Amino acid sequence: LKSLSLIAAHSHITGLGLDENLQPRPTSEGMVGQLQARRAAGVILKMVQNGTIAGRAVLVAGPPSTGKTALAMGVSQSLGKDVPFTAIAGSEIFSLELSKTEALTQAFRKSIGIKIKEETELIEGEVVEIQIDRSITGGHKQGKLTIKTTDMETIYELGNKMIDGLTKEKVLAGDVISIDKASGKITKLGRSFARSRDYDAMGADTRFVQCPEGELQKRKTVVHTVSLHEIDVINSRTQGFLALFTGDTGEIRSEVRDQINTKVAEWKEEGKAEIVPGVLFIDEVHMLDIECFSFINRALEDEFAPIVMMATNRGVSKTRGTNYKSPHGLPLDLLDRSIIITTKSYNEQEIKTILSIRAQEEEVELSSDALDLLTKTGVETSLRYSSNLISVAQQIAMKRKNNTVEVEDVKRAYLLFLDSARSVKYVQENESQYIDDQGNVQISIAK
Amino acid sequence: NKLRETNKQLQEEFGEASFLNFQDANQYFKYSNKQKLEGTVDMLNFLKM
Amino acid sequence: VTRTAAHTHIKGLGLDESGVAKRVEGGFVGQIEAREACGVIVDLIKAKKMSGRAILLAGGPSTGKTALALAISQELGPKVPFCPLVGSELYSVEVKKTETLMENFRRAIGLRIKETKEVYEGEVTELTPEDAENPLGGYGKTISHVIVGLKSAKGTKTLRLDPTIYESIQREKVSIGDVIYIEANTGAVKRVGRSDAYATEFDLETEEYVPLPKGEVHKKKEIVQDVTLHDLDVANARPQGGQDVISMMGQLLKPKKTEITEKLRQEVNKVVAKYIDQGVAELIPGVLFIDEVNMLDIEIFTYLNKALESNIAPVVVLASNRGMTTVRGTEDVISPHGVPPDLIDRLLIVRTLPYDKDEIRTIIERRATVERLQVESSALDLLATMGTETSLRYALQLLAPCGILAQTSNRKEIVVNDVNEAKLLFLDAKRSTKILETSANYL
Amino acid sequence: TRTAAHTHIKGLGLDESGVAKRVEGGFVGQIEAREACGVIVDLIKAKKMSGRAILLAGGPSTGKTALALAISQELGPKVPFCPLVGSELYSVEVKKTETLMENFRRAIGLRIKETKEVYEGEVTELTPEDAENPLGGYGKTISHVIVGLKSAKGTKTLRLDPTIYESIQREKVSIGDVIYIEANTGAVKRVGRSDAYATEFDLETEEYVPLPKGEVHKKKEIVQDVTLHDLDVANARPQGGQDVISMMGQLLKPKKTEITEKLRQEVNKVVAKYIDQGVAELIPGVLFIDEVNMLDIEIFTYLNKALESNIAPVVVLASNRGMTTVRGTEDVISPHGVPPDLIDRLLIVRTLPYDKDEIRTIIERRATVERLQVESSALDLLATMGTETSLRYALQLLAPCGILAQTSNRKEIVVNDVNEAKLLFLDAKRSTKILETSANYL
Ligand SMILES: Nc1ncnc2c1ncn2[C@@H]1O[C@H](COP(=O)(O)OP(=O)(O)O)[C@@H](O)[C@H]1O
Ligand SMILES: Nc1ncnc2c1ncn2[C@@H]1O[C@H](COP(=O)(O)OP(=O)(O)O)[C@@H](O)[C@H]1O
Ligand SMILES: Nc1ncnc2c1ncn2[C@@H]1O[C@H](COP(=O)(O)OP(=O)(O)O)[C@@H](O)[C@H]1O
Ligand SMILES: [Mg+2]
Ligand SMILES: [Mg+2]
Ligand SMILES: [Mg+2]
Repeated sequence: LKSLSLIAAHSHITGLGLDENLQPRPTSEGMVGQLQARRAAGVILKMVQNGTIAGRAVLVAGPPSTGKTALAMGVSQSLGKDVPFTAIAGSEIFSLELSKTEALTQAFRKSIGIKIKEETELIEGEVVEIQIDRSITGGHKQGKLTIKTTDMETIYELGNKMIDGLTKEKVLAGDVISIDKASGKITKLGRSFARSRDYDAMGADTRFVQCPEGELQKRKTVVHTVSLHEIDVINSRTQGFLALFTGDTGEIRSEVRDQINTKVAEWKEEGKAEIVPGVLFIDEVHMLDIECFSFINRALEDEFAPIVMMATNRGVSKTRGTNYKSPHGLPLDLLDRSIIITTKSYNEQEIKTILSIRAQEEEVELSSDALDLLTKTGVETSLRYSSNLISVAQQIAMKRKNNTVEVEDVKRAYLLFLDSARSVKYVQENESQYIDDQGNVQISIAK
Repeated sequence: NKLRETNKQLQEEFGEASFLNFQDANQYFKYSNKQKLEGTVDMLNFLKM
Repeated sequence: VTRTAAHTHIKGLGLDESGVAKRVEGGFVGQIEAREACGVIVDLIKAKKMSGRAILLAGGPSTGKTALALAISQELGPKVPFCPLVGSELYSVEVKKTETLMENFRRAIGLRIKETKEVYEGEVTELTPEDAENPLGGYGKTISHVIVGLKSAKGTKTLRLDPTIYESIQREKVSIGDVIYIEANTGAVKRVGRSDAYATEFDLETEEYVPLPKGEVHKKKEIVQDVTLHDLDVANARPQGGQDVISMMGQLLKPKKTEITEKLRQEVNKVVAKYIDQGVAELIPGVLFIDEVNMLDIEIFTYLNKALESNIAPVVVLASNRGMTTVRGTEDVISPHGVPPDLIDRLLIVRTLPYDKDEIRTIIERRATVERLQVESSALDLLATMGTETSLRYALQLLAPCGILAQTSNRKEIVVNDVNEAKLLFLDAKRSTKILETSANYL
Repeated sequence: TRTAAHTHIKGLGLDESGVAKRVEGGFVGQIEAREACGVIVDLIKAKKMSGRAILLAGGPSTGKTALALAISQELGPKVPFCPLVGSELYSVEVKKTETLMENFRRAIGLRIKETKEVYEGEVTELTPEDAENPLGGYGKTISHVIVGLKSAKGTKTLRLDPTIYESIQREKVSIGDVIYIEANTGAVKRVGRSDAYATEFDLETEEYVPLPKGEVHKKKEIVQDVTLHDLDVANARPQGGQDVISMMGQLLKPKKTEITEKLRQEVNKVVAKYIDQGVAELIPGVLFIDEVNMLDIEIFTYLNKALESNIAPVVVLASNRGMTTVRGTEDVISPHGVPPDLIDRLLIVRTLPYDKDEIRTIIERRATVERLQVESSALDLLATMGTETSLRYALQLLAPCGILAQTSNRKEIVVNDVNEAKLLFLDAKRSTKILETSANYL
């Protein structure tokens, strides 16, 4: 709900359709079919939740529009928040500023995450008054200041070094400030509400917050969800957060990676920081360069190797970077250390159920015979085409203003918008009309 | 809350003539009501700001 | 006076309320199917419910793809954001094309923001800090908070001013008796100049002597300004600037463009959702238009295959004019319009149509009216003919030389002799290649 | 407690300069191979020969990387070990030659041992020792400074020459605060106030250190190890806080340039100056480069040039290639893709696949590492399918088998469970077959 509600390609699937025994219901959770694929995906998800072993890869095989991306994103949704999920593309990794090996290093680093906890001891209390004998005795006379809270109030002595500290961040009392118990650093939060009427207009500094409630100093632990890659960036540069936001990582050297791994191990054995299993997904990996393949093969054996998800619809074809072909357009070395999942095209029942759920997601009311003819189009055309057809038919219906989408409505929508087959036929029969590949096209109309 | 009590009391007392320019033009105490109403409204919206 | 560059003749699709396109309307003659489909696309975008859809326009050249795109852009209106784009524009040198195309995708959609601020004006007399009569034992009473009684002729108030706003006051080097303008929130300081009272003090002065603007001291104004999403993106990624030395250095650090991470975008999305729950802002969708797509790299096609999957992807309309063409960046991947089938699976194909002689006559006379140039019937017939056999573009290009030849003959109308002389002095592609066939040295 | 198809290797599994045990250190078979490996490890421990290279060749699933990790484990954390791949040599930021040079200098490491006596504890008392100056003067004259120091279960009073006053001025400590003193070089260091003084002030920012453990005077050892590459970077990269060069290091993009050879020769000279004195000592490292086939002819030529250096450590090469065209020249076809010039300059070891009994042992040992047990029937069928399909397909099916057994609540695996495990996932051969049998572009 916190993200955009705009209807994406798959706005109807939320999580995984499996049960506790990993048995998929035929129509559940928003995704239909792929029972074997659903069970395998749930196996992978359960193993990720286990996280006891790593350094494994998984790939899904199927034609376009079969649900590879749908299954991947449903697995990601069922994974839930606070578990680091990284989704990248095989094309964006080709960076003109970053080495592809270095980019893949960050891609692996972002997938794994770490939880770090920290305990704080600070003194919180509204100041009542401050009295320093700076003239009768001068020289840090160790004045007394009274600090109040909604439940308790005490007076605190001020030392010479405390006199110098309070000389900075000057407070005239009537103001809520807090001082760390350990480091003695005082933070000026904001005045009391009684100061709201001192002047009509104040700057951005003055604030009027409530008096702190309870005891004076309190103990609180803070847990942070911080993955490895951002720690690498912040350690690489004096100010690494700006490089994190802007992306100017500067090709972090591997020399600090061993140091950060040792620090992570130290925090793990100390219990300060714990790791969280992560998932990496890459779509359309069939296009990729052989250096990336070799680096993936190398990095898959490292201890810090999250599960890696691949999607590919290519048959036995040539790999980019080499002249020769290979199965799936991918080297057999990757196929050696991988598990492959097969996905198939949906049948007319699955297609009509998908159309119905997509129309429900689009909030587009339909007719039974209209649904039947849309399913006929979807089986003759591709599945992604009938969804767009019904999308356009919704606005054509509201143009007609007669509630549900009509049969003639879908017929006119199909007539107005060409299918891929009709487009290819029109191109072939009018190759003279179009600018051909060779660069020749007939401009004159009269013969 | 503590201000619009007085604001509404003043409006119910002399809100029909103090706010009127003609009555407030020549009246020893009606302008006092007018300016008090203006002042309480000013503090009201300034506190809201 | 009036400048025309192959356009401004069209005022949008101008379809009927039923969606039917009439024969002649808004610089469009005929072409019912494409105009009706474009109106359907307008109905898609105005629905304000769906995202990620896209469509490609196909056909031979000179058929009005640019005309239709400009028509839909015009009918959408300046309030509705639009991002034109050319295929060659994507290929950059600082950052990889993926960042540029995500930047355009964010630039597509916009968001108007409601905001309110406070206005202050008046002349300056006081430059004093807080006296702070009570020492309290911690203060050698003095503060970098100069209390100024804002002397406007209609009101005066003493303000405890921040060190930054007083520093900006010192930047203007104000003295006693000069109008000032300050902000409650930002504290922006601008002075219209010294008052006219001090004008007689100096016989000459670089500082301009100005009267006090009329109005109350404290004034409140509200703005509902519309700002696109990616201006906020770059502002959040890189601070815009400031008058202070620290801000000067900060903007001196990193002014070049780089990638944009999604975490800041999602935080901005969440705070915008909070605003729309508060009603401060309301989102508007966006349209992205790409020119001459056949040249795009296969990597761009693969990335755009997943770009539409994102929920933030707006409607992107596409134009291509190729037949059986291999995809650029590939070797054997050949498909209609040079685009891989995986992309076009989710796309909708719409095809433009050629025109009949009467259509050429109508467009020619519409153009002649556009450049307020009057032509005779015989010259109109000759232009329509030669446009049919040569091209529309050649006739449109030589329309102006015909009028120029008429004018240099002190004639306000184009005659047969005018177009004949223009054809004598200019040659189309066909006779260009005919001449270049019989070339001594590539004449 | 996590692993990635590894950590079952325990060194090389050798004996005291003899023949390695058949199944030792998570190893099966390749007794001659790992005996040659142990010979290599002994050569590395010798730390005498310079610029020696070796390559191991074989097919897939031969365990070359497992052997390389075995060398890394047998070396120990003290000996530096720098893995490398031919893919990362192609660097956008800087040329491949400089990346190779830096990875080369990363393997070698330098160790320094430092000795210094330490006097520490709470300052009980401070007093000067006034005396008479040799030249007559009305002013005072102090000849010594007596400091009373208190540590755990021991206190000490030490005389100090009055030159210690400058150090005490640089430190600003008077009483009740613990200090730090060293015997010969003198000087003072302040660590913090005594912990017993915290109750004096209710609120203060100074953390009060406790009384130091042990006696007042101590003599501890300092051991430090640094790679020569790190020393090169430190001598190259600028450092500062205020000077213009300091934030010229900032507000820009710090890029690694090609380090000048004069800096390298100067740091070698200072390493020599500190190793003959005995402070420093040099231990050679090793650069592990696997999939060297991916490297270009330029890298091979530079390796040929650089293998003769006298700060050249042993380098181990890993590749599964054989008679294959060399990257850079299609006509040149050389064994393992490496040009023969390097091959003559290095040694070569052949690797062979694993037998059915060895695969059975591998499967059972991996199951024990996984802490999941396999019965005889499933073990036998898994060994058979691994022999017929591939090593990795059998190796990686343990996790799905375990999770499927957990779903049925059985701790161990059974015949139908592993049958289902085979059913869900397909190997490379099945993938290829379904590829040719599918006409839907799959
Ligand atoms: N389980 C499912 N339920 C409903 N629709 C699905 C499912 N799987 C795929 N689809 C349809 O497939 C289309 C997206 O195909 P996609 O999976 O992205 O292709 P690819 O497998 O090449 O990534 C969507 O329009 C969606 O409607
Ligand atoms: N049906 C039409 N009605 C009116 N003008 C048209 C039509 N078709 C093309 N044009 C003219 O074509 C010009 C733009 O051509 P353009 O669309 O850029 O060529 P292409 O078809 O190669 O994209 C416009 O100035 C417009 O006047
Ligand atoms: N002697 C051995 N005993 C048990 N397992 C081994 C042995 N040698 C290799 N392996 C296995 O080989 C795997 C490493 O293979 P690797 O070197 O990456 O493949 P390749 O040698 O084909 O490049 C390890 O996971 C390990 O289980
Ligand atoms: Mg997909
Ligand atoms: Mg054109
Ligand atoms: Mg290996």
